[PDB]
Amino acid sequence: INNKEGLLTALRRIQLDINPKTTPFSFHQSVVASKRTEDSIPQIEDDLQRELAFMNQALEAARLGRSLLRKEGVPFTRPTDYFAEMVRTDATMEKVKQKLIEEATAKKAAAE
Amino acid sequence: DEIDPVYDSDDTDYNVPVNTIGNIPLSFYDSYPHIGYDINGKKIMRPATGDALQNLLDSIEVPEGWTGLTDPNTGKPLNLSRDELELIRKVQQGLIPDDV
Amino acid sequence: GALKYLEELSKKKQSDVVRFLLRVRCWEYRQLNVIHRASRPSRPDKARRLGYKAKQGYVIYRVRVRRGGRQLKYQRSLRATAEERVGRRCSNLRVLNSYWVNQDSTYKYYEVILVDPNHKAIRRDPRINWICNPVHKHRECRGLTSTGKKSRGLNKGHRFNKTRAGRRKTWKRHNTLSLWRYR
Amino acid sequence: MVKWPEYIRLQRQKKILRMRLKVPPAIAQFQYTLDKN
Amino acid sequence: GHKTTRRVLKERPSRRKGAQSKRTQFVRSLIREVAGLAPYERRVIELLRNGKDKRARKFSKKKLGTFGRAKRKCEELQRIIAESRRAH
Amino acid sequence: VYSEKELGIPQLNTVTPVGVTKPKGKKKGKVFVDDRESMNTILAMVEAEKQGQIESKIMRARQLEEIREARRIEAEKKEAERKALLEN
Amino acid sequence: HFRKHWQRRVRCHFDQPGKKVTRRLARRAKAAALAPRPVDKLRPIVRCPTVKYNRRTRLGRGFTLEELKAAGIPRLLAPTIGIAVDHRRKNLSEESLAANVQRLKDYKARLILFPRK
Amino acid sequence: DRSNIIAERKNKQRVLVLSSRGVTYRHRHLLNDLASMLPHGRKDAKFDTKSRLYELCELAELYNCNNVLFFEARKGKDLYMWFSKVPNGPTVKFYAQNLHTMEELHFQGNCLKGSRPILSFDAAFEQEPYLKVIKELFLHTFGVPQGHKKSKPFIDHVLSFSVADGKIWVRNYEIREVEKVKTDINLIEIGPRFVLTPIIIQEGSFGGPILYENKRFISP
RNA sequence: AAGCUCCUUCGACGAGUCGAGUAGUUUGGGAAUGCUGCUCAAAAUGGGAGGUAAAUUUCUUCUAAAGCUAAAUACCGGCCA
RNA sequence: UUGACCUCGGAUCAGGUAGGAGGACCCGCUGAACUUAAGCAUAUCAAUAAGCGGAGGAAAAGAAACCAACAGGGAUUGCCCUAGUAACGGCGAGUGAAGCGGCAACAGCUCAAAUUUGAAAGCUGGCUUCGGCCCGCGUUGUAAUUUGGAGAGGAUGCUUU
Repeated sequence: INNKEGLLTALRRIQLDINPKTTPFSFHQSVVASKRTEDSIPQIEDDLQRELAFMNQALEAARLGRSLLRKEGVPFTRPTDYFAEMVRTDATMEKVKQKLIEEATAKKAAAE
Repeated sequence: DEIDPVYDSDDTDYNVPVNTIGNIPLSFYDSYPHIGYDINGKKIMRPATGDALQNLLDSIEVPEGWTGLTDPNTGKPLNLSRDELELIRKVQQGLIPDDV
Repeated sequence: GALKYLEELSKKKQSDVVRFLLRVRCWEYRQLNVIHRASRPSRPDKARRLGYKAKQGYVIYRVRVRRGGRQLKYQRSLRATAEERVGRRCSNLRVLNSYWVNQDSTYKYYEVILVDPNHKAIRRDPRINWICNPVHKHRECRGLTSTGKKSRGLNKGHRFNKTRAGRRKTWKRHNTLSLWRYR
Repeated sequence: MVKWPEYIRLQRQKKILRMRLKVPPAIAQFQYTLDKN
Repeated sequence: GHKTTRRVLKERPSRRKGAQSKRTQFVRSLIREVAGLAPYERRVIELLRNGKDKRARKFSKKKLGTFGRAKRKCEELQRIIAESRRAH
Repeated sequence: VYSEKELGIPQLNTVTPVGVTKPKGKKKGKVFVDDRESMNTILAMVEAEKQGQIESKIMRARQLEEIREARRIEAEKKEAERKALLEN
Repeated sequence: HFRKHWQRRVRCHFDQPGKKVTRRLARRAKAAALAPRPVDKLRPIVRCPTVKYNRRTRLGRGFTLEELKAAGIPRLLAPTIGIAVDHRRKNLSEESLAANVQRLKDYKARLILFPRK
Repeated sequence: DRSNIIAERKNKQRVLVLSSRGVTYRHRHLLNDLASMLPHGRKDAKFDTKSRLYELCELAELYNCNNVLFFEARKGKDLYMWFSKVPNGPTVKFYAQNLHTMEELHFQGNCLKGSRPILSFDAAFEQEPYLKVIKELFLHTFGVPQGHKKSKPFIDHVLSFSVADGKIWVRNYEIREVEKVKTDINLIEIGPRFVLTPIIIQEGSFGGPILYENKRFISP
């Protein structure tokens, strides 16, 4: 069952006003896409084309948001002089590095 | 009734630091005059520079609130208040944990 | 029905009347011997529930055991260490069961029920004459008390697969190469 | 000076502790028994 | 699956194998009044008279361990405060 | 065992930020600075590196603050040069 | 899977005919003591549990207390006349009850009962 | 003012993340990963399954949260994600699938903890009704409001939401800027790789009558 | 002394235990697979374990923290054959 | 001054008991390393060997806080397959069960929570012609009745020693 009127009356009870003329982009930071991204993915089992489609959808969201955020004037670029908490700890960021060192040194030893 | 999403008096995140600094080690912002950034993005600087005679007197006789810890908010070392020191003593002794 | 009231009071053991009693008894038990004897159980409802009777041949002993680790942990429980120390002291008696009586920051206090297999009141009574048999020698040393049955995983279910008949017997069964005649 | 036996001291120190420590009302009502008459 | 005619069963005498007798409620209520309160229960009592129901409920969560036990203990202690002023 | 510079290892976003990463080889630039008073502090820094860390906490903090003051002076000259370039 | 010491935990079965004749002499000695009596006890017809074995019945452990009552066999006399009792099992259906009651009446018809002393 | 939102007009939003009673280490890591991206939320665990779904409403009222993100595990193998607005708002059931969290070393991306996201939604999120009320819930839950005093200032990650067959695919990427040749952007993937198939939508807070049903769901 | 039958009468069921957090050990088994230590510490139409997207935790199945008990099983030792 | 009751001790008092041996099999505690991966550390070896404690002719386990999702089964144990399956893993080496089903053998019970209260009805001693006398234990509870797929109490009428 899809009580399409019922979703509408429930939705307007929740809704906060998101209008670009009235509320700035700093409030919501949400972007809808022009394409529906189902046309971008022909086959779901195709892994590389699927991740490229999700990359490309957030690609335009990152570009469209950056233009709207620079105009409004809040900072966007993290300074080189700034350090804070990270979603992954420094220890997790280390063994990410030697995952690529042993992958790089394997292909150089394979060539050597 | 709609829930009013305010922070209660007993909540863990009732008071937050201004410095937007978590469990990051304070070895950073040592070679940098500033210490941390605030919510709006502007910069937070070290308050002042301690005197050599004051530091020598602090090394000979440490204060009551001295802990040897660098404050995540200011470049000066963090010192416990009188009420905080009394709270630690009442917790350790346990004779009166709560007043009245 | 005085013991139903004692059962509810023993459940509530951090409350004011009982914590007072547990404080003053722990001071007394500390200055007595480690493996001293009790003329009457300190918890008569727990002794009754565990099999103690006011009969000749039943004695109660109180043990203090040191608490803490052995980050290696001693797999023997503190009750199992308590039960082993009574049996090495009262070597003529059989350890029936044990129960908790007191606690401290350095020690735990247990009360152990012992049955004399050589008294005549015990051999005459068919509810306790089973402990007279020579299979039940030193039950606390073989993990045959309620503490030992707990630590050996002697329950039933998918949750206790490795230890429901003995892990060493099950490991012997699962590692045995069975070869038949007409293979 | 002289040394008392251990159980003599323990039962005497149980006197002082009972009269010094302040007792919850469940046990404190046992300190009030009846009169001779 | 298969269609079999169902039978009614005699009532299990192991149903509700706790203690729902009227006598065991007398023992539990009498012991609580004699015994008093734990130190942690005294803090929940003090918050409930002061009106800090949310702080008392959160304190019961940290002490007992599960939310349903926090509901149970705060309900029993609130009924103790209710019966205290009834005698008063 | 090979040198990390020879390996084409991507830059990771640790607690130390990546900033804006420059492409390798294609228009990689660098900076330019000589100074008079800040390079005097680089003299003060290098004997402190050569003679090792100071056991005295007061003198070690004093010599670090001098390098911090040199960086603050060098930065203030950089915004002064940026203001002069904006004027021109 | 020869990773452990398989040589010290290998069991051979040269006593398989020896255990067989020992097993037959145990059944022989059981009917020596219980001479007119049978060597086993009555077990009910029970339906195997899972959907793989729904359509096959087998011998269970003992009869329901309701199954003894419908067949007219008393519960404290049933173990003495060679009928196994199981208080854990329930009927839950009339087909399980009717099949086992009919089994108990068939046992009742074939039974020779002897008078005490 | 105890909202801890220094802003012009306030988005007073709190969420409460819960794992029920049978969550695996994979489910617990995803709950720890999501709660590291919401500074306006607090964590809870060991919720009794034998309790009632509207006692989740009592739980969040006690902790002063107007949204709940509930992790319900079946058999210790199947994850069900609940989104709701606690007093009266609608509720959505999901079935989580294909979980990948930050501890896997092949992700190679990182973002400032508590920093404000760029929520990326789909066109099909915008047109279709049942996904459109879902987009309202993710905007409230994954919002990280404006002046929140535990929110990092610099904005460096994009949360991606997309549909492929009938399922919502959630991806998280790191904003990275480089210089051009003679600043253009590129995203590097960070974490919570998981798939959400919409199961059923409730009008009530955790009860109420039933508005959307998915007649394509093949249960595990 | 005992078995039942009936009923305008009753029916007591195990706590420093369970459980929450943590450290160790162990397991095919971080619904913690079990066990131990440590901190906190329960309930009474209760509690434990399962099933189920099926619309709210609906239903199924048992009753932990007391105890005994032959046979089928093992056996390079003991009395023999 | 006398006499309890409670607790703690002495006695070359009476009556008993434990140590040690054995340890093939059994129950616990504690606990390696060599080896393998053509190097090696996770792992494996191995919850093994060595070390300690404790029984019997067997030991142990055992009458569900069980398995199940069925038309349900029904204490424990062992064999056959389940099955090299599920599950876990430098996913390499590897590790590795269980329910069901077919058999072997089958057996069930004792307490605590009750007021015998119109009668401690129970039990250890040691003195005896032995037939029955005292002493003590015990009401802070020894017998009888009862142990939750129950049970008690009245009534009821048959059936049992």
